Amino acid sequence: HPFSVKVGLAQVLRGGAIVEVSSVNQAKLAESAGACSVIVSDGVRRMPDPVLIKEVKRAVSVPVMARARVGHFVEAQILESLAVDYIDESEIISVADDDHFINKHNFRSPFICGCRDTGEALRRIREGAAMIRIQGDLTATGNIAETVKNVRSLMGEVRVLNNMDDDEVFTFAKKISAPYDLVAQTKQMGRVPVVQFASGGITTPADAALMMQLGCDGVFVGPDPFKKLRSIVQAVQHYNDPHVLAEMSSGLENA
Amino acid sequence: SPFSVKVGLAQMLRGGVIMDVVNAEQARIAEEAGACAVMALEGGVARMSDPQMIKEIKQAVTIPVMAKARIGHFVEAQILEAIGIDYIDESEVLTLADEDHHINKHNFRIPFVCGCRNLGEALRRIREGAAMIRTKGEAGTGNIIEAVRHVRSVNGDIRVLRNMDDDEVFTFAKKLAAPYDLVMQTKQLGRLPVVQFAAGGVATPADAALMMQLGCDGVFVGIFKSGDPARRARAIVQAVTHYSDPEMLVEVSCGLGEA
Amino acid sequence: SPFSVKVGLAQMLRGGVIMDVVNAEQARIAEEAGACAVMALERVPADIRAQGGVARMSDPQMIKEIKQAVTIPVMAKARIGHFVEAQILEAIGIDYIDESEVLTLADEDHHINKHNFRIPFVCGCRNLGEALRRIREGAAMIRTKGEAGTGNIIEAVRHVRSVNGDIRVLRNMDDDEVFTFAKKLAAPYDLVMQTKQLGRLPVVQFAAGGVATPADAALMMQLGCDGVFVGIFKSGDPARRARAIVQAVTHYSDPEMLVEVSCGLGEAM
Amino acid sequence: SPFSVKVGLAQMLRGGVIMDVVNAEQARIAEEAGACAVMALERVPADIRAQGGVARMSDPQMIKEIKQAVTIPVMAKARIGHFVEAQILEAIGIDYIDESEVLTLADEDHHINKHNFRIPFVCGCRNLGEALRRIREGAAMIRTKGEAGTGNIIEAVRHVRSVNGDIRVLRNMDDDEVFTFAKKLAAPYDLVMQTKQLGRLPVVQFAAGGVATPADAALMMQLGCDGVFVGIFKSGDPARRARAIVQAVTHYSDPEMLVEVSCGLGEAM
Amino acid sequence: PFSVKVGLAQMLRGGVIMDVVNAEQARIAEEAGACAVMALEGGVARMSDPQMIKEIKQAVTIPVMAKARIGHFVEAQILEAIGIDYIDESEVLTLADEDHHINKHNFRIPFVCGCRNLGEALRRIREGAAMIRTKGEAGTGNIIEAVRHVRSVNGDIRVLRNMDDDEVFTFAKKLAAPYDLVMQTKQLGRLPVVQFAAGGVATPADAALMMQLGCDGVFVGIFKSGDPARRARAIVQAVTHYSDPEMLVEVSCGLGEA
Repeated sequence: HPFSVKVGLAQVLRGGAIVEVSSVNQAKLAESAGACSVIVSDGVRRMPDPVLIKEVKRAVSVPVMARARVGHFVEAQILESLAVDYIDESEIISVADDDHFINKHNFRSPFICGCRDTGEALRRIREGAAMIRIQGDLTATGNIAETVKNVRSLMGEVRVLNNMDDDEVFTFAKKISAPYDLVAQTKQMGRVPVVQFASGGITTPADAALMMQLGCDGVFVGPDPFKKLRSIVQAVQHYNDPHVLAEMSSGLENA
Repeated sequence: SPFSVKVGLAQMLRGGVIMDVVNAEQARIAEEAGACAVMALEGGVARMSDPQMIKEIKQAVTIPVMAKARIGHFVEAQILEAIGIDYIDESEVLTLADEDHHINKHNFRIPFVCGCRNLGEALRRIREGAAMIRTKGEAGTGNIIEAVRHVRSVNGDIRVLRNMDDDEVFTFAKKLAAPYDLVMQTKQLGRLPVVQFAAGGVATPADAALMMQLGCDGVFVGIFKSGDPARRARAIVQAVTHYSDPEMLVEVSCGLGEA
Repeated sequence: SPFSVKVGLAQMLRGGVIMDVVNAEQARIAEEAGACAVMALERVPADIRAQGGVARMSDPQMIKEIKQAVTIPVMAKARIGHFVEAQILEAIGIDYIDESEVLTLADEDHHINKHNFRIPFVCGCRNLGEALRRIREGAAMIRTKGEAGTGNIIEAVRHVRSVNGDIRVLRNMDDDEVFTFAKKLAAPYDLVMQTKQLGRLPVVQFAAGGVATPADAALMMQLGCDGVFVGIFKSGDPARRARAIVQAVTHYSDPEMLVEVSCGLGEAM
Repeated sequence: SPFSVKVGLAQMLRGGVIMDVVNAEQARIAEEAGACAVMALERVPADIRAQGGVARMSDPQMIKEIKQAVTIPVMAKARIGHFVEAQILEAIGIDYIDESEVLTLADEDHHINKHNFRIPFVCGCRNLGEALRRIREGAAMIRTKGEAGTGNIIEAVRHVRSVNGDIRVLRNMDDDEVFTFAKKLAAPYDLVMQTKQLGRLPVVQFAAGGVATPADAALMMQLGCDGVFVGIFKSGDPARRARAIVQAVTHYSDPEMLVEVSCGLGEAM
Repeated sequence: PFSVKVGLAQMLRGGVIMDVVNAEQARIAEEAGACAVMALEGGVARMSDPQMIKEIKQAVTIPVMAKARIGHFVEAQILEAIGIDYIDESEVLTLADEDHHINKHNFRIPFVCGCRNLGEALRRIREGAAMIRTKGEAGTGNIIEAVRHVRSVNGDIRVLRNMDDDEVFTFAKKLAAPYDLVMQTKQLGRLPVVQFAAGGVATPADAALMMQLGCDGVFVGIFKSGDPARRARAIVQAVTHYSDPEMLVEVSCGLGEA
């Protein structure tokens, strides 16, 4: 399926960190530190200027993502035209449609969408999201609390579903306002049918490793960047190695 | 597919009238008046009827025999299926056995009828396996006002769905809290994916014809509560067959007696 | 238009008293007393209230009988929204159909589409917006209803004054403010302006509800109605009473006559 | 431990139907129909509800008689918290004591300390926390109760699904989250983990409340219970009915058999 | 005469109407390909000084619009006597009559009216509005509310299109709209007048989104940007090629700060 293909594309990002960058300079640093991809961003917050996105794409060889406003299917048409690798329909910038998200099945470019619980995730996937970011705080709070909450909520509901009496799954789907067939699939896989990255408030190597130990596939990250970024990449790569995590965190500078 | 077949079985009831019966006598009077199928049943807790009386009814008439099971009472269903009933009515007019879950109807070979009050609820019942939808108003009042409300509700939303922008159907599915697949499938067909009858309050020929004129594939009647049941039954049956023929509707409603 | 014609057909009722009847005898006593038309139903509103159950269209049989006993127009009630009860009445060959809110509402959200019929409709209302909405749906005749089966005329007076009150307000209203008035009324702008220009309801308007005595009927006429409904047989002597009410409507502006026809009428309801 | 032994003693009841009885005859009809045990009390729950008054432990006399009429285990109800009613039952030599919430609560804040007894206890529950608390107090057997003396099985279904639902949630739960789960349940952490590992209640679990027909009893078994209580004699023919329910529990996964034993059972309650 | 004003408006379909507060801009707007300009100039906001309106009506060759406070029929009389092409009874100006809009039928010139839903649109039209603009937020650069209102109107229109005729009476009541115009709208399958979008349209992508939603054009309040001329042309091109993503990329490419 074309969806299976998109879901297959995002799967190459597993085990990685995605870094938000605002220039060719930041993009280059992020690549050097081993970021699996960069997500381009430039009051109302909108899709970034295509010129900036082009410069970033040329400056690096890792996949390039860019944001579109929720429900702004034209911005998404534009991003797909200039040939980005992924589009993030991102609640971090200003929502353009309060009631409807982008009909992501109409695009060839794979989409990431945010979520705070299992029902949300599945709704985004039914709309055609190939990847999900389980999101905490929207601002740069450097606080991972809400992210942990929403990762545990998603992971926890999946575990409840896994073992659930089959007869009760219909009502369960209703309660979380999710498409039944996707709930059924998630039950079978004992996992959400797409790549799932933690995002929001990730500030330290310990934060990033925590997300991985909670079961995520990777993380998004928003006075020494090169070092900090390398530390987080290493953290995600060796999230089960406390000795490595220790080295990574040593004198990283002010977070 | 097994489900598609069950759906097909229920289509042989279109344009028909289903009548409640409590004895073999009534069942014959019902078949004699031209009922498409009969529904076997007998305050106080209301449960599935005794298989004894069900067997007697299935042995008196040659038309399809249906029977009620309490909502969520999957074992009652199993028992009805094992005695060779043609249809099972997981009906809310019986005493609810399970408050949060309905019977998983797919796990059965016999087709199910479920009730509903709106589109979302109809689609949820269908996703659970229901092969035939009963849009129910008020039970045991003889007042069709609620049935009209629900029929208009379901058919109203179906028409809204037909012409809706495809990018808005996802949100619509959420608002209905219904399975997206079935919502789109309903959008395509431009109608309910299964047979749809009306039930509740139908007390006169005019009531029955009104349901058909609204869009219902048929009606349930709960008759012998009238003055001359045999007469009233035939009138309603004719009403359903000739629902767009006033001259006829006048002819069968004339001197019907106490309704 | 076919609607202009139906509206015309109702003009013949102006100055009339329509009476509810439950059988022939009564229909005959109603015409014998000078009723402009009879309204056939298997239960009077007072009995509907005191009894309960579900009140539906009456059995055609009892309608055909009545329609063969009298020579004046014959009406029949169809539950609100029940367009099939209507179809049946139309087919039976009645003069007017009353989509009546004294019967058991059949559709809570939609009235019968009355245009789809060649036979004229009477609809109940309680205020001007409600009347103009019924008319837009096809109603050719309007009856402002008070309370039904109580013998108390107070609510009928409230509604009559309500409708006629706004009509007078509408007539002298600044043209630029009528749009807003239509919104507030929740009524079609076209009919509002047609009501403004005309200075009255663009259709026949009767009073109904609690009209028990001759004085009651005459009161409705002096308030500006075109006639009254009476739901007479729940009194001491129907004939004398029915005649008195008829006379009251014909002589509504004549107190001496009103005294005459009210004297020793018997026990009212 | 002496608690391990009591728990074992109850294992013999798995696959059984316990029946309420008010005299010998009944106890005999209960065993004659194949009941795994009888529960002696001077009033059935349906009569308790319909009558009122204060329902207490039954008179020993009527308990001794029953215990001498049958060979299957004999149970008796002790008011919640009434540890002296218990002592008396223990002394009388009954098999099990049901600290029953169908009798009149004697202590609103504290259940009987059941460990202080050598005789096994059955306690009622409505959810998982309530069951684990009863068990920690000593209860060797648990019955998830719906509503009593109504013949309606809906609340029993709610509770069964409630307890079994959380048990399944508990089994697959992240180990680090079980502490919080125990708090929310208000249940001892030890028993929660013992329930997690085991994948079920660490004691025998019966259904009770509104079980009227064979289909009802079989339903409880298919939901995952170990047996049912029946509070049979309030029906048409107790014997036939009691036998049918017993058979239903033994053949709960066999619709053909279920149809057989349900046919012409008479009038249910 | 009403059906004539409606026709005069259908000319503007596929166009971009731009706000302007002086001649220079009016030219910078026409030079970018606007299908018409809208003349204007905390604190009460009223009709613009005629002088400045004449300075703009004689500086360009495309239609010239002007705002008149809601209900201020004399501000409109003045705009008409000035000889401009369209009057916009606009809610961005300081409301003048909270209870009544201008009786627009009493004017020769075509009227634009704002709306947020289908009932509101139909009422303005019955008052004699020849053109309707569905307004979101004014002066925020955020199009979220415009999207809401556009989907609201187009949504109910689609609902109305396929609705059972018997149920339309009640639908008109709920909308608080004239039945005649409702049935009309049901027959046409769209607004019986030209329908533009306005409010928070800042970028080319925004403008194209409105067209894809099903609008006949857009208003822009472009000048709040770092390079007007470039931005204006891009938005104009966006509306004209609102289906060409490859084109939309070019016109959005390096357009400066929005």
